[PDB]
This record gives sequence, C-alpha cells and structure tokens, in this order.
Amino acid sequence: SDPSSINGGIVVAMTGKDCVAIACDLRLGSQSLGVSNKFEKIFHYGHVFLGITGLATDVTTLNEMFRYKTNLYKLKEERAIEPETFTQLVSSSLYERRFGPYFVGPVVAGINSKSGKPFIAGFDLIGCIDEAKDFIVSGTASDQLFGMCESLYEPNLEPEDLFETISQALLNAADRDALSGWGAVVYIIKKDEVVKRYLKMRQD
Amino acid sequence: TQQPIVTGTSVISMKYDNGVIIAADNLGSYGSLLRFNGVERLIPVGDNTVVGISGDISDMQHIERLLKDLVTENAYDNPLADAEEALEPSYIFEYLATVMYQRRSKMNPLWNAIIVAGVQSNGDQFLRYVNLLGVTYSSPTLATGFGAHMANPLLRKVVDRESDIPKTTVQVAEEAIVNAMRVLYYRDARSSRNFSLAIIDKNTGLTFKKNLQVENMKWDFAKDIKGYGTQKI
Amino acid sequence: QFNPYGDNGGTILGIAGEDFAVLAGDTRNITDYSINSRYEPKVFDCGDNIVMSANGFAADGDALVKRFKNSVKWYHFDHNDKKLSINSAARNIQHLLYGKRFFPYYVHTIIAGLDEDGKGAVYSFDPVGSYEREQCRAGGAAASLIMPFLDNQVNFKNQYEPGTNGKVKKPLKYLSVEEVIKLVRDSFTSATERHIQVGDGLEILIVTKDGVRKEFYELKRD
Amino acid sequence: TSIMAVTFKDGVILGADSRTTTGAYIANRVTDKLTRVHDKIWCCRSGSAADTQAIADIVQYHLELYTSQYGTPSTETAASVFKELCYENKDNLTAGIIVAGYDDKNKGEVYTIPLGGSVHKLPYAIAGSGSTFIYGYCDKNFRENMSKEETVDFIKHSLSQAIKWDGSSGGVIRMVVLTAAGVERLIFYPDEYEQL
Amino acid sequence: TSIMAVTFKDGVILGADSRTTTGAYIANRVTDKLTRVHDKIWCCRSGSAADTQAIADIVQYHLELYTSQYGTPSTETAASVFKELCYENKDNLTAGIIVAGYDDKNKGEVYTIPLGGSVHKLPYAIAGSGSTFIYGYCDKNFRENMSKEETVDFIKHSLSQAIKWDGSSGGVIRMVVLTAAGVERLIFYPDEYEQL
Amino acid sequence: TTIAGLVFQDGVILGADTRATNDSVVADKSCEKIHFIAPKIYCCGAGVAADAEAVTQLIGSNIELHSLYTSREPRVVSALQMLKQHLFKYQGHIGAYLIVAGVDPTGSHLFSIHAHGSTDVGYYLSLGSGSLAAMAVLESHWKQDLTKEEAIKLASDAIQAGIWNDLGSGSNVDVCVMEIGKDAEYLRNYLTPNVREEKQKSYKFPRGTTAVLKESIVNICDIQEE
Amino acid sequence: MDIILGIRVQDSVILASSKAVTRGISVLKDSDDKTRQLSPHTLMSFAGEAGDTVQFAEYIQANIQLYSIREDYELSPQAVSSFVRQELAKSIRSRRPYQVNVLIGGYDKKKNKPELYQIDYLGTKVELPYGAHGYSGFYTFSLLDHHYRPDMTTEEGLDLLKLCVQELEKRMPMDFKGVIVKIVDKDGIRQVDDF
Amino acid sequence: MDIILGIRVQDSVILASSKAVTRGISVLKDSDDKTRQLSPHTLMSFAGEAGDTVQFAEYIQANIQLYSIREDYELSPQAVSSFVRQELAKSIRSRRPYQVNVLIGGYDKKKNKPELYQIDYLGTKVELPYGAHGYSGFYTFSLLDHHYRPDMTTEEGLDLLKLCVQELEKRMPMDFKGVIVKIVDKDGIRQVDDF
Amino acid sequence: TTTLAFRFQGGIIVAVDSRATAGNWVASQTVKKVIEINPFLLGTMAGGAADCQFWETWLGSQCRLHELREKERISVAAASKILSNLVYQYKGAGLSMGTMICGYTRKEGPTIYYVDSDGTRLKGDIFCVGSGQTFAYGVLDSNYKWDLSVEDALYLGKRSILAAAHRDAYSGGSVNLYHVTEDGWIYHGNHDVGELFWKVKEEEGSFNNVIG
Ligand SMILES: *[C@@H](CS(C)(=O)=O)[C@H](Cc1ccc(CN)cc1)NC(=O)[C@H](COC)NC(=O)[C@H](CC(C)C)NC(=O)c1cnc(C)s1
Ligand SMILES: *[C@@H](CS(C)(=O)=O)[C@H](Cc1ccc(CN)cc1)NC(=O)[C@H](COC)NC(=O)[C@H](CC(C)C)NC(=O)c1cnc(C)s1
Ligand SMILES: [Mg+2]
Ligand SMILES: [Mg+2]
Ligand SMILES: [Mg+2]
Ligand SMILES: [Mg+2]
Repeated sequence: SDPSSINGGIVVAMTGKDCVAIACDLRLGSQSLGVSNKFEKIFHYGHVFLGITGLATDVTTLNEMFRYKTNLYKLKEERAIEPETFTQLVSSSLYERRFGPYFVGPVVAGINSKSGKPFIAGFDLIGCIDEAKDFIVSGTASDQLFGMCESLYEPNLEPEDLFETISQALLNAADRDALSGWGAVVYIIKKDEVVKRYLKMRQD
Repeated sequence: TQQPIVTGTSVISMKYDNGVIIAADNLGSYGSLLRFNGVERLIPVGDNTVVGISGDISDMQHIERLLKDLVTENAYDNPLADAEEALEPSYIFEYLATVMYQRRSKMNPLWNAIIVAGVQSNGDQFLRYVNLLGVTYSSPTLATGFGAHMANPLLRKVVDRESDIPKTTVQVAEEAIVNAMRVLYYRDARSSRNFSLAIIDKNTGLTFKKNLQVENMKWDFAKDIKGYGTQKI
Repeated sequence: QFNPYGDNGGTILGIAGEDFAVLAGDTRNITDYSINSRYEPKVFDCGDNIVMSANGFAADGDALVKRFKNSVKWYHFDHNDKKLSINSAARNIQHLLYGKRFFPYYVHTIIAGLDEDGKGAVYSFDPVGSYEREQCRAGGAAASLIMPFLDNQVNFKNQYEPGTNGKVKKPLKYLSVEEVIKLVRDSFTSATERHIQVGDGLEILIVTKDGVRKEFYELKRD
Repeated sequence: TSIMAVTFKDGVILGADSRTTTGAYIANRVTDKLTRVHDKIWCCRSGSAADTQAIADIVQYHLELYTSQYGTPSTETAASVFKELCYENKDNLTAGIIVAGYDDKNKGEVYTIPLGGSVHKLPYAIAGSGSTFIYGYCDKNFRENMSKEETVDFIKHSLSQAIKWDGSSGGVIRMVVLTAAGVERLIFYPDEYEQL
Repeated sequence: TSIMAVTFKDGVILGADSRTTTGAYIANRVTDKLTRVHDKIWCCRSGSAADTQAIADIVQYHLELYTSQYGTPSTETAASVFKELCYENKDNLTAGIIVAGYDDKNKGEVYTIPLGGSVHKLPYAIAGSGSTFIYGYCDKNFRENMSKEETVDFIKHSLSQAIKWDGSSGGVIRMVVLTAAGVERLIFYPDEYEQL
Repeated sequence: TTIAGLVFQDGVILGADTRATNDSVVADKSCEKIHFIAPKIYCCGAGVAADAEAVTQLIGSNIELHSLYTSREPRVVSALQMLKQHLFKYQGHIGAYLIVAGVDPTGSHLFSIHAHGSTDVGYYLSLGSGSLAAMAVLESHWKQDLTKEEAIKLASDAIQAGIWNDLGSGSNVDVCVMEIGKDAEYLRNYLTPNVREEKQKSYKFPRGTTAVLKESIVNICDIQEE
Repeated sequence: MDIILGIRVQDSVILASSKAVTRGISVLKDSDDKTRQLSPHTLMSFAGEAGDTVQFAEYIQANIQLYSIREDYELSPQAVSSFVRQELAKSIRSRRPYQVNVLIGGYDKKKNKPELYQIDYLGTKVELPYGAHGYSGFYTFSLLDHHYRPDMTTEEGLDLLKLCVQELEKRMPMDFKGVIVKIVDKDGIRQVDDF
Repeated sequence: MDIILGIRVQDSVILASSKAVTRGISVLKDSDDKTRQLSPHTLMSFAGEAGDTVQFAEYIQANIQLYSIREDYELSPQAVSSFVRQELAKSIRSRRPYQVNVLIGGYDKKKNKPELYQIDYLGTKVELPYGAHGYSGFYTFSLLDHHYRPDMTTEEGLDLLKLCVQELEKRMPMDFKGVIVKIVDKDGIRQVDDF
Repeated sequence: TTTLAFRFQGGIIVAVDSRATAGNWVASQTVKKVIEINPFLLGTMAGGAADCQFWETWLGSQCRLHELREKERISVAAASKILSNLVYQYKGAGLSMGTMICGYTRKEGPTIYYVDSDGTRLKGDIFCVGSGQTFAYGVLDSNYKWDLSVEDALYLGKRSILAAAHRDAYSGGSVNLYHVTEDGWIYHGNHDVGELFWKVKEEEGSFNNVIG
C-alpha cells in the first residue's frame, strides 16, 4: 500500500578525504516475494552519481529522465554537469510533480571536477535538499543506516578505509531489514578513477 | 469513555531551595464559553500538600471529595494523625496515581492532569505529575496543558537541573511563576486573569494565596499595529 | 474516543558479558514534542540481582515493573526466601504480560542479570510475553538505530579475518565491562543525534556477582 | 471574534476585539480586524482569516478601479461587491463580513453579510463567535441617532461583555469612527474596559 | 429552553419559558419547567425532557424519604442528590439542572448542575439554549440583595430577550418565588413581555 | 522548527534553528531555514520544508524580475502580497508557514504568513513546533526601542527556548539582521550549543574485513580515444 | 488471468500460460491463449484484469508491427520491453490504469541470445533467467532456484517446466486447466501442442 | 469446505464429499474425509467454516452415540436430523454461531427406506431425493432434475453421481481434488474406494 | 517464518527457520520455533510468537499431567487435540497460530498433526506452515519420496527451509533440524543461512540466479 516500501532497497553515501563513496543493495521484491537480485539502484551521468531507492518503476523512470536531461545539458553547455548543479536539477524535477510525486529517495554523490571538492546530497520525494558534510541515507532501512553511519563514520577517511566503513554500514543495516539485501554494490569515487565492488553478503 | 465538559486549564509548578510553588487560574471553561469565574483548582491536603488539578471539573470535584475522605480515614484510630502518621505528599500522590491508572484500565478515566506539590517529613521537596492515562513523572518544573508548552521553558531557565534547586530562592521562584501566569494569560484562549498560588515551605509551612491578578501587562504597542500587511491607516 | 495508550519515547539497551550484564536506558520522558522530564529513571533494581526496564508507554511500564517487584517479594514468602533465578524471572514475566494478551502492556521489556552458572544473561520480551535469551538487545524508539550497530560490534557480524578472502569469520569474544560501557555510551550518543525522543541523560545499571552498580552520563539536551 | 458596526447621528462606528486563535492558542493578540476598502468604507472581518483577507483585498481593488472611472462608490455598492464574491463562492468560503461606510448624502450605513452571502441593511450589526453573548444586551441598549460619545460607550460596553464570555475574543478593543470630519482610530486597553 | 434562578434579599426566584420543541415543531407551548422536589426546593430543567423528569422524580423520592427520617433537607443536600445522579450516569444523561431553594438559616441559594455533573453555587444562574443570548445582559444588570419587584423585572427582561432570539424558547414566562412567606407562582404572557 | 522575528530600534531581525525532521528521525542537523528573497528581504520557513523552500525561491525569482522591471529596491509588502496570493490559491496544500522581514525605502517590516494565505503584522512573531517556547521568551523580555545587541540576544534566546524544550527543534541558531541604511548581515551558525562530544572508540576497521565477490574499474570519462 | 511462467535456457525462451478463463462462478473457457506475437522473434504473455489484458496486448502488438513495417526491421527484445515498460509506467498515473502484468520472451538475432523480461502493471522491468506473475512465483521460484542451470537445453527446460506445472497443480486451489507452452528461438516462435 | 452432494436412490443413500482442504494460498490436504458416522445406518457429511465443521460433527456424533448406549437402540434418520436441526437452530442466535451446513444420509431399518436430509447452518431442514450445499447445487441440480428416477439402483446412482462430479470438474474454478463416496443402506455404511 | 514437517521411511523430519519480524523490522535471527514437549513429542511454531510460545509451553504441562495421571505417554492425536480444543475456545478473539505436533508412539507410529488458530486439525504426511510455506513446498514436493535415506531426508528438510529463507523476506536467520524415530527426537543442529547458502550453492550448483 505504501509505495516507497513495496519493492524495498537502500542507498547510502559518504564523504572521505578527496573522495566520496556511494553504495546500494541489489534486491527488488513484491513485498515478501524476492524477485530480482541484480536490481542496481546507482546510476551515473558523466562523473555525477545518483542512487535512488523507493518504488522501482519510478527509480527506472527517473534514471531515464535524468539521462535525458543531462545528455541535453551536455550538448548545450559543452561540458558534463557538476554535482551541485545536478542536485538542483533533481530537486526541480521532483518538485514539479509536487501533488503527484515520484515515490523515491534520491542520493547524489560526486566530486566537483573544477574545485576537487567531495559532494553528497539527499532528497525527500518532493525535492527538499539535505546537503550533508558527513553522510546521506535512503530507503526502507534508513533508520538502521542512520544508526550505523552515526557511530561508524569519522571525517577525512582515506578511500580504502572509507570503503570498509560504508560497506559495514550498508551490510549490517540491510541484515536488519526484511526488504533489503540480496547482494550489494559499493562505488569508491576519486577525482579521475572510480572503483566498483560487489560485496559478499547473506542471501536471505 | 466520556468527553470533558467543564474544564480547567494549566497548572504550573516548580521546586526551590526550601520547598515548592504551585499555581492555577480560577476559570471553569465550557468549551469556548468562559462560564465559571470562581473555581478553585488548588486543593490543600493537610498543612504539607497541595494538589493542583486541570481538565474536567466534575472529575476534579470527585477527586476533591476523595482527598477530603482520605484525611478523615487517616484520622481513624490514629493518635498520631497530626504528627508522625499524618498524610505525606508521596502517600497522597501514590493513591491518586493508583486511582488514575485503574480508571483508565477500566476504559472510564478521570479526565484530568494532576500535580501533587508538597514537602515531606524529612524536608524533601515533593513534586510529581499524573494524568488520565496513569502516566507519572517528576521534574524540577512541572506543568499541565498549555503550561507544558509555555511555562516550562521559562521555569527551566531558572531551574534547568537538580543542582539549580538549592540556588533558587522563594522570591526568584515565585517571580518566575507569576511571570509564567501572565504569559499564559496573553496566549492561552481558555485562561483567566484571576489565579491562586500556593507555596509549601519546609520552614514557613503552607502559604495559600487567593484572588491574585496578572498585572504589569504590555498592551501599548498594539496602537501602532495597523491592517494585516499593506494598510497605512 | 478515549485512547488508553500513549508513547513516552525513550530507548533501552541490554548487553550480556562473560561474568556480568548491563541494562542501560536514557532518562528522557516525552509526550508528542514536549519533554516531561529530563531525569525519569527507567531501569530498576528489582532485587535478587535482577535489573528490569519496560520501555514504551510509561504507565504500562511502571505497572509491569511494580507487579514484577511484587512477584519477587511473594516468591520469597512462598518458597522460603529462595533466590529467583533470571530464567525463572523471565518465565514469570511472560505470564504477567500474556495475562493481558487482549489488552496488552504497551512496552518492550528487557531484564538482565546472571544465570545459575554465574554467566551474564539478558532476556527480551515483546508486549504480549514472547521471550528469548539473548547476548544483545536494544528496545524502544531508537532500537532500529542501535541494534545493527550491536550486531556489528558485540556479535562481530559481517566482519571477517583480513586476508582470508572472506571464509574465516571474526571469532566471537566476550567483551570487558569497560568495552561494553564504551559501546553503550557510543550507541546512545549516536541515537541522541538522530532520534528526537532520545537524549538528556544515560543511566547504566551493571550486574555482577558482587551486586548492582550504577553509572550516569550526560546526553545532549536538544 | 467580536465585531460590530453602529450607525449614529454624525455617521457610523466600527468596533472589534484583537484576538486571533488557532484552537486554544492565541496566534495574534493585537490583530486589526477593522480593514479599509475605501477612504470612508471599512469592514469588520470574521471567519477564515485567509478568506476574509483575500475578499477584502479584491474588494479594495474593485473599489479603487470603480473610483478611477466613476468617482466615489456608495456604501451599498461596496456591500454589493462583497456579496457578489461571498455568494458566488459560498461553497469555498467561510466569511462573515460587516460593511460600514459614510456618504454625505446617505450619512452612516451598515450592511451585514453572513455565511450564505445574503445582504442585510441594518441600523447596527454584530457578528463573530462572541456576538452570541450580547444579542440581549445590544437589543436593550441600542438607540437610533446616538451621539459619538454614547455610541463609543455602547460599543465599548458591548464588546467588553463579548470579550468577557467568549474565549475566542479578547485583547484590545479597536474602533474606527466614520464621519464628515474624517477617519478617527480609537483603541481601548483591558485595564479600561474589564472594570466596566 | 431559557431558565434562570436568582437569589435576592427575601429569598430566591426561579424563572422559565414554556416551549418544548421536537426539531422545529413546538410539541408543547405551555410547558411547566419549574418543578418541585420539596416544599421550598425547586429546580429548572433543561436538556432531555425524559432524563430531567426521571431525575427530578428520583430526587423528589429521595428528599421525601430524607424528610421522613431527618427532617427538612438543605438546598445544598438537594443539589448533592441531583449531582450524584447526573455525575454517576453522565454517559447516559443529557440534563442541565438549576436547583434553587429557601432555608430560614441560609436564606436563598442557587446551585447549577451542567452536563458533566459538576456543582456550582452561585448568586444567580442561567441555562438552556436561550441563555447564550443573555450572558451579557444578565452580567451587566444583576445586583445582589435586590427586592422582589426588581428581581421579577430582572428575570422578566432577561427571559424576554432569551425568548426573542432563541427559537427553541418561547410561550409564557413562568416564575416561582421562594421566601419565608411561602411559595408564589407567577405567569407573564407574550403581550406583556414582548413590548419590553 | 523554531523560527522567530522581532523588531528593534532601526531594524528587524530573524532567527531560526537548524533541525529538519522526518517523523521522529533527524534528517538534517544543519539546514538553512532563513531563505533569501532579495538582498534586504529574508524569509523564515516552517511546515513542509520543500514547500517553504520552493515558495520563497519562486517569489524571490519574481521579486528579482520585478525589481529589474521597475528599477527599484523590492519592498517587503510585495513579497508578502505575492506569497499570500500564491499560498491562498493552493488552499493550504502548500504547507509553508513563513515569517517575512526586511528593509526597503518605506522602512523596516515584519510579517507572518500561514499556509492558507492569512497574514499578520507584528513587532515580535514565532512559528513552527517551537513557537510556544519562543513566544514565552519574547512575551517575557520584548520591549520597545531595543538596541541591536539586545535584539540579537532576545532573538537567539527565543530560538534557544525552542531548541532545548521542543523535540521538533534542535542543533544550531541562525540569525539574520536587517538594519536601515546598512547591508543585511546573515549569520549562519550564530550559536553552536550542540556540538557532538568526542566518541569513546574509533570504529575504523582493519582493511580486508569486508568480503568482496568482484572488482571492476568504471569508465566515467567520455570516449577513451585512440 | 491466473498463471504465466517464463524460463530462459541456453538457446531459447519458453513461455507457459494457463488456459482457464473464469468469470466468477463458472469456467467459461479451457483453451485460452494468453499471448501475442509482437514480432517474429518476440512473444509476450500477459495476465491481469479482464478486458485490459487483451486490449493492452493487441495495442502493443499493433505498435511493434507498425515499427516493423516503417523501418523494415525487427526491434530487439530489449527495445520492445523498454517500449512496453514505458507504456505501463505512463498508464499507472492515468485516469484508469491498465491492470496488466506481462512476460516478454525474445530471441535477439544480433547477439544470438534468448532474453526474458518480467514487467508488472506499475512498469517494473527486470531481465531474468526465469520469471512468473501473481501467485505462480510463490510455488515455482524455489524449484527453479534448485534445478535451473544457464546451459540447459530446450528439452531440459521443458522438463523443468513440467515439474513447475505439477507443483502448481498439486498446491494451488484454482483449477487453471493446464498450460499452453511456446518456445522462442533463432527460428522464431512455435507451440508445443502436447503438454 | 467446498462440495458435498447427496442422492437417495431405491434402496440406499449415496454421499459424495470433496477431498481438498485449502487454507488460503495452499492446498494443505487432498484426502480429507468430510463425514462422520453418527450411528451404524446414519452418516452425516458437512461443509462450512474451518474448525466449526469438525467440532460440530464430532459433537453430534458423541450425542447420538450416547443415546445409542443409553437406550440400546438406534435413532431413526428422521429423529437424528431433527436433533441436528435443533442444535443448528439454537446455534444461529448464539454469541458465536456454528457456520456448518450438513447432509444426513440414513437407512431407516423400521420403514426399510433410504432417507436424505439437507440442513443448512440456520437450521433449515428439508428431506430430498438429492441435495447439495454451497455452489455445488448450481451445477448439479439441473442434471439430477433431468436424470433422476426414484427407482434407480445403487450402480445407476453412482453413474449419475459421476456425471455430477464431471460437470463440477469442468465448470467450477476451484480444484476440489475429487470426492470420497459413501453408500448408506440396510447393511450399514461402506466406502467406494475407486471413484 | 517457514516451518515444515514430513513423514518418511525412517521417521519424521522437522525443519524450521529462525527469524522473527515486526512488520519489515527483523526483530531476531536466533528464535526457537521448535518446542521439545517430551523425548517423543515436538511442536513447531508459526503465526504470533507469544501465542505459540505460551500455549505450546502450556501444552507440554498438559501432556506431563496426562502421563502422571494415566502412567502412560500421551498420544500425538490426544496432544494435538488438547491444543486444538483450547484454541477453538478462543476462536474470534484474535489468536494467530500455525503449528504441527510431531511425534512417535507405539500405537500410532510416527504421526504429524497440523493445528491452527481458526480450529483446524489435520493429520498428514507433509506440512509446511508460515509466510514461506509455498517456497518450502516447491522444493519438498519435487524431491519427496517415501524412501529417502535419513541423511537425504534431513538434507531435503534443510534445503527446503533454505529455499524459503532465500525467497521469503520474512524467513531466514538459521535452520534448526530434528529427526523423530522409534527411540525419540534427535537434534541435527543449527545451520546459519549466511554460511549454508554459499555452501549449498557451490556443492549443489543451484542458486544460479545469484551473483556468487
Ligand atoms: C520544521 C517544521 S515543524 C516541525 O512543522 O515546525 C522544519 C522547517 C524546515 C524548513 C526548511 C528546511 C530546509 N530549507 C528545513 C526544515 N521542517 C521539517 O523538519 C519538515 C517536517 O515538518 C513537518 N521536514 C520535511 O518536510 C522532510 C524533508 C526534510 C527531511 C529534508 N520531508 C518529509 O518529512 C516528508 C515530505 N513528504 C513526505 C511524504 S515525508
Ligand atoms: C513468523 C510467522 S509469519 C508472520 O507467518 O512469517 C514468526 C514465527 C515465530 C514463531 C515463534 C517465535 C518464538 N518467539 C517467534 C516467531 N512470527 C513472527 O515473527 C511474528 C509475526 O507477526 C505476527 N512476530 C510477532 O509476534 C512479534 C514478535 C516480536 C519479537 C517482534 N510481535 C509483534 O509483532 C507484535 C506487535 N504488537 C504486539 C502487541 S506483538
Ligand atoms: Mg535482509
Ligand atoms: Mg535528540
Ligand atoms: Mg476573552
Ligand atoms: Mg529472505
């Protein structure tokens, strides 16, 4: 009945020293029934990464929508969109459906190519921006992720340390939520290299 | 299950170094009608306890009779009724708290919020809250209804934790209570100007003050306020 | 319509060590967006080296603790001052809770102490009396925030031996009382940051063979 | 809310309390409920604050545009524009407006527009939640062709009682006097009117 | 319904209209709402006619049995018996009763018992649907220790206004005077009170 | 939320807390609730955060275009009138509650706006779940002809009352001072009474603690070229 | 409509779809084909609300057939599934949404690979080795989790499908009157007439 | 419970009762006997709400068996049916009524006649040549109206019953997993093990 | 919750998962859903956690009283009926229970009775109960034969719960295994799904849908 919790799933993003990390689980379900264990929730438009939790049809629709908009942006501007600008574009696009909203919990992550500054942001379903220094959480185990992140996180972690922190935050949160899990992906993002890691986790 | 009919608004209170202060206005409202202007909602029990009651007035008058009957019953076969076996604030509270919780558990509550303020045998300040659900809690400041939202913030600036109690005198505490009652008169639509205030001190005993009025009210700034935005006249 | 239940917020946490147990709880009591009290004790010494907390609706919590304390008193009278073991206390609490199966006590109950071999014990109850013995349990408002952390830090879940690829789990250990209290304090500091109903103060009751000791710590008051 | 407009020998006086409530909380204790739609045509607002402000703003616009084309509008004309908005949008409005104004030809006039969007021309009018408590008092004490001082006392005593009994009413008693002489604002504080 | 009881120098007077309605139909236009529970203890009834009659009949029974055992009951005692029934059966009753009585010791006394079952001792009391319209009037005009003729005029003028504005009230104004001299019934017809 | 506004000798001042909530959890610990409209007109927002943000941004955009068109400094009454007419249109469905304050050629102004489109004029105002805590302080201490130093103290005190006593409100205090004939000074994190205490332990893990199934490099660039 | 299954093996996609059409009290038909050929190497099975199912299927069929004539070219199964998903995702916020769940089984002639897409009425698309809609998956996914291998032949795929249908015939309350089975491979679409 | 049929022929009563027990999603059992022997020449089949059916049947069984021991005598089928009807008629105005419909098939040894009684949960009793409860009768009564004769043999009664069950298996949506058939005649009660 | 019990040549296999949920919150991963009534009787638990614990613990007391009074072990039929008659008294009050009473007695042989809170009591060879019952049934029905080795039967029961633990969101944690014989029940261990899943995947070559 509640659209944001039919399919389930989670996204978490963190900042570190000259880097950001964004991670997601792989489950797609119909309430109790697990359907897919390959449903990735993180997409990228150039060097800007967008995670999306919530109703899966809207996750897919919004990915296609932001691909559309960032492609046109790039043709007109003659440069890739930056995280700060993209954040505003997500907010705009969500709020224009104020009274018939997409049932999603988007998370932006990336490094500004000019200033080199790590950047993360989160939104509610109608586009209110939460621009955190430390971390952003989203999905059906957002409470669990808030608890993990708030204790595990410390500022200025190196990329390979940040990987361990965000991975343990996701995995332990997911294991306390019925509608999350079934695999997980972690992106470690630096100014000009991005590593993607699939995590081993319990498959229940 | 019922609905409250004739009602009393905020009861406010706080601890100070040697005792407790409690206060409540003299109004019995009938919805938005300010029906009864002479209702006493602070009810003393002996010379060491005051029970301040908000909410339904018919249920208050019932509780008032239970406390009156409690004093009578304590005196029975009790040569020390006015000495070591006199009623304590903690006894009076626990009785009321038992009644309140029993009544909610039969789905027929006494529709009130109660604050028992007093001083114990050993000089310790007693201040505890109970309501229609049987929920109880103690704090250096306590308030019911609108008092919780407006009085507590002001009273907590004086006594913010336990260690502030010995530093607070009766003059400072009473001043804070009287100011809080004025603020409630500005902002609570179901309050009145006339109120009662009770001080229970371990040295000077029970001082019960009737027919107090909110005074030193700031209204003068109103004359300059014109329209709701663009009006100049 | 009259609603007999309410929500007084708060959060509690039980952790069982090797020869000790802790039961911690925040001291804030709330209704809606108002603070009722910044220091209202929620975790109680019940006698016989058992500590108890019933978090949720405070009136039902107080009623239950009151009834259990009385159950301990009458257990002494009826059975020649015999010590009520933690397992026996747990079963007794099930019957108290299930006795109101069709008008429940709106509380999450945790007790802690030592079992009959002297080892640390925590028991955890749902509102109608289902219980299990556990090494670790948070209850109340911020239980969702705290429990995944305890899975990770007390039971070493999802943690592997480095360099083993991912085939040797981190081996389970008992924690020292000093280590447990560090995890308790950090759990509540974290929970206070992100949950509006958690704050003001943290009271920890520690149970050993020597008895019941208390510790108190300040938490953020916003 | 307690509002009233009273015609008298020299013109008309509008009177109101200053309390705005959201349930039992007093959101504004110094509200100005006497609002100007034209130089000498004012109105007292009761009901939804949003609705009555939205209406009054539109009326002020219409009468401003009327004045640019056809000169000073009558009080009857103002009451008609209020009515037209209130009646045609009765399903979406909770507005109870008293319109009061001074012409030199017609002198003082008072029109009341209750919830339905009907119009009623009266010697005096009372409205708002607190008015229920003073129907008896106002009927017994109103006379036609009172002086300015008598009408100020009549309104002051009336709204004093309305304030005393109605929790929704309170604060200061504001008044606006409309005569050939001009426009006079009066204010009366609790310490004055409560002891009456 | 418009009912009131007023204490004065020599004792107390109860007053009431005579209209009983079922919706907008007047079921009885000559109702007697002033009812005797003892020689010099009467009451005014408002709310459910069935409920107030059932209560008043039980009180009359209790005070009759009190009198057989303990002599004449006080007005306070009568008000307590009314209260006990109204409070304990608050979930099943819609009764608003004013109790008025004359002792030689206590003189005139008036107790009002609204819906909840609370008791309030007052110099005078007003109740029923029509009372809302005369709070302002009655507060301004009531004085303590009035004469019999002044109190009759105070009640007559008051209920006249209550009747004028309240559709649920109307008919004749009945009154019952309680003094040391005895019990006097008065009646006042529309042609008298309407022109006041 | 605890937002407040009050007037002083030759200006107006706005205050706000920095907590955003979703039900009982804290979504944001450092959010800016004092929205920008014009250089010398600011808006405190409560209610639905997206709505308060969107409505202030829209009116701020239209105020900028109006100012360019008329070649004049924008007035607070223009922002007030545009906000209320927009909010009224939507019948409370845009759940924004705002305190608007500013300086213009007419003088200094302070207004409140409700979601249904009603407006108030005041010398001191507060909105949000902490309004009653804040108003208690403002009613106790506000007077006429406050100095700037007294006004900042009172405003921050009113916001603090909300922070401590209201669960909806928390974290830091933001202030904006708008004084006649001077640049408006916006003071984010004016007070910082809720810094988190240092943690007992560091939960930084040994590297290799997390089990990994696969690794790969992501191509984020355009065309790796020949 | 009740049960629709799909399984992608080495070199083909197999769709099985129940034959029963029940309107409340009675079984009106026991030979209903709940499928449309969209293109020569793409088959769509469907189940959901009465009327909407066929109306939607035939509407999709017409659009894909129109594309084929215009470009003289067969769309890939991926492209067809994305088109279908968008139509359902558009539908869900309409005045009256299509209540239709589909499986799209296709053989991509470019990549020489079978492909199975599961799309629900909300527009939730997933590529799978095996899929089902409604209550079918509750019984059949545990079997397919156990027995499936990616390198299975078409005959092994059909045997695994018989085991799914036997389980459904044992444990489901409704008599769905058996299944029509269709195979989609490099040579096109054909029906297994004996099952 | 779903389908219970009854048919009274020349010299016997035949009761057919479905074997399926379904709890919502799954068919928990496919061999359930929805009948109790009340006395040596009286059989009661039953269908209705879960739990209530068996509880009621066994309660009736115990009372009739108690009567048999006390009087050393078998009650007539008419007497047993009147007892059962009164219990259901008492039940319907209770705090929580038995939701159970029954058929009582018996051979009256005094009159040398088979007898079939149909009683619903309200306590509505009717003696019939053939009967059914729930949706069964909607399909089967038109057949029995056509083919029934009062002088049929037991073998003809069973053939007519096969035709009823075939019609139910064709047109009903639920898979009721076939029927257990029992014959009540002068020699007592026996089960037809192959049907 | 996934519980199962089935009869075969070598007795009864009983397998259950270990997860407890409050909505989508995983309350516990270490719950005991099998109750050991006596050396020859087992009870499985599905539905409301408290209802099952309380009444199946109570059942054990009633079964103990039977053997004190009758100097004989209670039959599986009698034990199941004590519980089914109890829950039937509470019918409509809102108890939520799905359970199997599994045991051996000399007079009955190995027996399984399904009992639930709406008053149903069924004897049978195979039962699966809980939110993950359909998933367990799929695997169980396909590989079930009367004559499995005790080793194969234990594996199938374990594997069937694993299948359900994977697919059903509300099932998981670990698998508890039991085998009931002439001589009594025998515990065959607690098997964590987070280790068992990967073990089974590799050895069996199943779960090809998963990224491994
Ligand atoms: C306090 C408002 S209160 C408790 O009603 O007094 C703050 C005000 C506020 C204003 C602006 C900003 C940011 N520019 C932040 C905060 N409002 C909130 O905390 C609101 C909830 O108030 C009821 N929070 C939200 O609206 C959140 C979004 C933030 C977490 C970013 N959104 C939601 O909770 C939902 C929106 N739609 C849903 C469905 S849930
Ligand atoms: C799964 C049954 S399901 C819904 O079919 O998947 C398990 C089975 C089970 C059996 C025995 C035990 C022994 N402790 C535990 C679990 N049942 C549950 O998880 C049930 C499911 O909801 C009906 N959970 C509860 O009963 C929970 C248990 C707590 C420990 C979380 N209690 C509640 O949900 C309550 C909520 N409000 C209450 C009052 S009780
Ligand atoms: Mg999980
Ligand atoms: Mg907090
Ligand atoms: Mg007032
Ligand atoms: Mg699972």
